Amino acid sequence: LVPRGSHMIFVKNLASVLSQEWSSTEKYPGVRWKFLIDADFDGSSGLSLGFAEIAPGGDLTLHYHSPAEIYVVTNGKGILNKSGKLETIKKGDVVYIAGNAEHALKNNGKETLEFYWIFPTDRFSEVEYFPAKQKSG
Amino acid sequence: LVPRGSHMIFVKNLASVLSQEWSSTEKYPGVRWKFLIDADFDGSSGLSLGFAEIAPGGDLTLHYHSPAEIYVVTNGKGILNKSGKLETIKKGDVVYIAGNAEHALKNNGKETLEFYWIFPTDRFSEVEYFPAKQKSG
Ligand SMILES: [Fe+3]
Ligand SMILES: [Fe+3]
Repeated sequence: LVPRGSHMIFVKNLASVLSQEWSSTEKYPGVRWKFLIDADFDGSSGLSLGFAEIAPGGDLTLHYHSPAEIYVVTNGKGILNKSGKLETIKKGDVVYIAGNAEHALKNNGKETLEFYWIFPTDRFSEVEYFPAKQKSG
Repeated sequence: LVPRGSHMIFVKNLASVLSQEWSSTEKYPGVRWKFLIDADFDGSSGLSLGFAEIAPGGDLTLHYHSPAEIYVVTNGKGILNKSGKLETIKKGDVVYIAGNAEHALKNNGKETLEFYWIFPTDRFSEVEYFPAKQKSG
């Protein structure tokens, strides 16, 4: 009645999701993403994954969210802000972001910064995401 | 006293783990792996990730495990066995494996099949893994 087990094995790639529009927000010019493994699209559970592109100059500013997260960097170079301490990331790297850790990603290179993100959640839309500032002045 | 939050953000790559020996087993010639994000090495939690290589001809035979899993295919081509139904996978694909789904991976190509795996567990060593057969005859 409901797919489970091997009935719910599937393969995705960007071509698979050609007819899903890129997601983006006015506040983050130069950042766009698509959802590849997500319960709002697939019915999967336990892990969710998307693919993101940060154009040159793009900036995903300091924030945090309760679940742990992984980035898998597949192209380009970026600057990871580990709550003040900067580290370069590049193709071939993976990144672990502990739960509730303040972090940000900036592309100061000339190529697009491309990466997957993964959460231990059924869907992205369950993630509670907050700006790091938590004050007005 | 214990790192948490942004203190437990880190970046890994294969060079980072150069001094970790490749893992392999006599029963699976042509399969080897390393652990990149794992509580037995890093203290991370919530998600764990490794990198695996399946040489030409290598075969990760039919099995299952209770947590859901993702593969991120970074090079080569393989055959994913979805409990009897075969599907090709290749560079640029992601794979969702539902919890307890019987699955296997074979490299019938000429290049190494290279991929990350991810579980929603603190460590690989917590995963209960079983051969699919569950009978002797
Ligand atoms: Fe994040
Ligand atoms: Fe698996």
